[PDB]
Amino acid sequence: QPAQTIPWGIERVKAPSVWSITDGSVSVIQVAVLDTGVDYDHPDLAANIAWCVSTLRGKVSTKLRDCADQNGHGTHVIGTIAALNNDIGVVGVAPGVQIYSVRVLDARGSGSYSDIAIGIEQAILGPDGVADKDGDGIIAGDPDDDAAEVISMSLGGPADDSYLYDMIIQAYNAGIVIVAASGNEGAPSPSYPAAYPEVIAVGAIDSNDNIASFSNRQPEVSAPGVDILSTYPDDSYETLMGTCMATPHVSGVVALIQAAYYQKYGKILPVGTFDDISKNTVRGILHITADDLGPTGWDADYGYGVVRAALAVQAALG
Amino acid sequence: TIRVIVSVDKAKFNPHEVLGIGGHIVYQFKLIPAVVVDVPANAVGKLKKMPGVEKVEFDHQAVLL
Ligand SMILES: [Ca+2]
Ligand SMILES: [Ca+2]
Ligand SMILES: [Ca+2]
Ligand SMILES: [Ca+2]
Ligand SMILES: [Ca+2]
Ligand SMILES: [Ca+2]
Ligand SMILES: [Ca+2]
Ligand SMILES: [Zn+2]
Ligand SMILES: [Zn+2]
Ligand SMILES: [Zn+2]
Repeated sequence: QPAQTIPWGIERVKAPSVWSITDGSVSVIQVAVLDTGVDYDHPDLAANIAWCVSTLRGKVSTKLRDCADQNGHGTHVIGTIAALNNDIGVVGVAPGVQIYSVRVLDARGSGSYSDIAIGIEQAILGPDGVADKDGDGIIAGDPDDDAAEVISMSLGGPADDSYLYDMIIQAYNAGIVIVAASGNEGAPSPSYPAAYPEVIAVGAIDSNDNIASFSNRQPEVSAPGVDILSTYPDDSYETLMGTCMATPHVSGVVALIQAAYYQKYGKILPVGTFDDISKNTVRGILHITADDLGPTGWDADYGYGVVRAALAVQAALG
Repeated sequence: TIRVIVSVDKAKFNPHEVLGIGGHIVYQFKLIPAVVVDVPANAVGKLKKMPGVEKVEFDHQAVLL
């Protein structure tokens, strides 16, 4: 195992200075990552993996051979969110946050809509199989439920108006922040599910704050997505680029906001809207504390700008 | 068999009737009124026709971004 380094993107989103307040290890907070699975025993991830599940072929399974990452994409994304702050490897945006690895994609990154919908449902139900155990209508942010507070989606496709979108809406309504990559084609707009108003579309910047040429335009926010070092199978590390590497930086930032807010107030913030410019919702706080790059205000390259955990948390707690 | 996702009116749909047309239930969603079913491609008409069945979606491929 290599000595720990802090990847540049972790510093760019202003995560490390938040860790004296919270590293995300507030017990009610989980981040569900719907992706290719996880290297569940990776030494720089294992302690943060709260649930390792697969919904492949419509069967909910925690068997290790079903849930283990065969691609590497899920492992890398999970690492950016939650690699442990210790003596090895890398360190996540929220290096103390619990992770649900929900494998919805096979070795080749292929899956079916039904398995993705079941994966979203699993993130809401949590390991107990029940969305709202005490029936109070509080799901995300309820310490007596086990629902995830953030869902990080590594999918791209055309518009859906079916049971799948219905499931995304249920997650939003449960108070869960949903995050997805704008896409990697340099196209004029975000792919789905990033394009839904319930979901934060994330674009990619390089280390000089240039928008990446591959980053699909009109995102909601942007984040480090070029030359991103993170965990990779087997107990290893890899450097990748993509709006999909930008996405976990934002998920990690959301986890820090909700962990710090809950730690202070015993509740979480409402998710909010793409339009939001108040301090009263997660997305509001993300938008107003983002580094406004490019033309003043929201623009087609950067969205609201580059997310910043230090400023976001300060806003949330003040 | 093909895999489909059925939107249902829970007040009228009878899931036990699925077996008769040669299908089986794969997963019943807890949070939306839908069920994934495997059904021979040719009972799809019979399925669409069953009481409480509102919509029949084919399963579609998702791809990693
Ligand atoms: Ca939770
Ligand atoms: Ca580490
Ligand atoms: Ca639950
Ligand atoms: Ca509850
Ligand atoms: Ca409760
Ligand atoms: Ca391993
Ligand atoms: Ca701007
Ligand atoms: Zn079957
Ligand atoms: Zn369809
Ligand atoms: Zn990707």
